[PDB]
Amino acid sequence: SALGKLQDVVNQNAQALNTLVKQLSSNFGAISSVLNDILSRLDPPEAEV
Amino acid sequence: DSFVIRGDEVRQIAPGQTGKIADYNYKLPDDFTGCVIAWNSNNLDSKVG
Repeated sequence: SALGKLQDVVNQNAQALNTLVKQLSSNFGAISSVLNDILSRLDPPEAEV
Repeated sequence: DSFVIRGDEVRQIAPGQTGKIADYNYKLPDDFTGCVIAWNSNNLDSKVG
């Protein structure tokens, strides 16, 4: 617990990157989080929306 | 563009929808700008038989 500042900086950056990667896998109100399945299941207007 | 169609298939003509008429005869574009105008022509365009 002496190198807390550098470890905290590294942990914050890693947490930000991991949060970004997890947030990539969010629906945001869409049918699915993957675009290929959305294209396969839906017609072009609804899939585009 | 003039095309004489069955009054039962105006629905396919509308942009983004598909159908027999729409996929094989006349297709509209997705970002189409214009007017889909129709008027029943029984007196002249239809003839007996």
